[PDB]
Amino acid sequence: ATTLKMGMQASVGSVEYNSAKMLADTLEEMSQGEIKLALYPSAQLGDDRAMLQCLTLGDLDITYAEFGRMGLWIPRAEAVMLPYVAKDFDHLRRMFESDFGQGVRDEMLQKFNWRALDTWYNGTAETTSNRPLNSIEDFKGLKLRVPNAKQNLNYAKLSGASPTPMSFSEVYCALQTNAVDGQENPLPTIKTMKFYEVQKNLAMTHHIVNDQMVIISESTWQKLSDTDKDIIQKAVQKVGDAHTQTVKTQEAELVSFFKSEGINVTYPDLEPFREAMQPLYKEFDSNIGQPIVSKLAAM
Repeated sequence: ATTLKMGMQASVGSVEYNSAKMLADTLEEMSQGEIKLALYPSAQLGDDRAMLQCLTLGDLDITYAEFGRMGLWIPRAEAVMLPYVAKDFDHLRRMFESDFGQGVRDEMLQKFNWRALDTWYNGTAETTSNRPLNSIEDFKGLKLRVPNAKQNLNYAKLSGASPTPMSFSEVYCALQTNAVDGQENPLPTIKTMKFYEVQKNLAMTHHIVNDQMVIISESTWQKLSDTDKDIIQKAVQKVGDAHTQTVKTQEAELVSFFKSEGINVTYPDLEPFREAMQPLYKEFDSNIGQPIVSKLAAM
């Protein structure tokens, strides 16, 4: 038999974990038990940077990474996680599949032994607050908690809010006492962190569209037979379709859940937000020296 090892930061019960278990079941079935998958959840083998390194060394076979997460290693890949560049997951897939994406993936493979097999939708970030955000104009004066992450601050700063750095474990409290007026994160995190208990409004700002790439060790890849390569590729794409639909379904259920909790859900016009990001887009392209963001946004 062939037993592959898959590591992930996501804990048990998450969509990312449930899809990996589905992947495990699909590989076993399609190969009649010749290919097995062992799962190491909850970052038990280290964080994403550590697990990606083990793939480079061939000590771990598969892990998750966001397309934009490649920016730590390949600066231009950060373009895809700049706020408002990707309108939705389909748009993000075109970026992944484009010549730009193909260029990024070739570099991932050549330098780091990372073979990106697929991209799976993993949610879109939204904005909660203690007062309704009906338009961009309402961000003025908003004490907005963002993580210590470049692109989240830029969303906050260029939106007209007042970015208010703060460690993630303190946020529930800061929201309760209005020390901070709001925060931004994907819908599953808002539920998991119980942020809906201390925020009366949710704005569907759709400011960051997330994915998860499924990455295989090239050392592992090159030892597999041609047929086993085909089984893995087809299993990953099949599970990916299911994962994307699950996340989409879960997103609709979560807004309905929060609304059923009394949350006021707003849908501000997003074009003024996209326009407001052009300073960031121009700085990124000027600093990097190529018109990447403009091409991606129209792709």
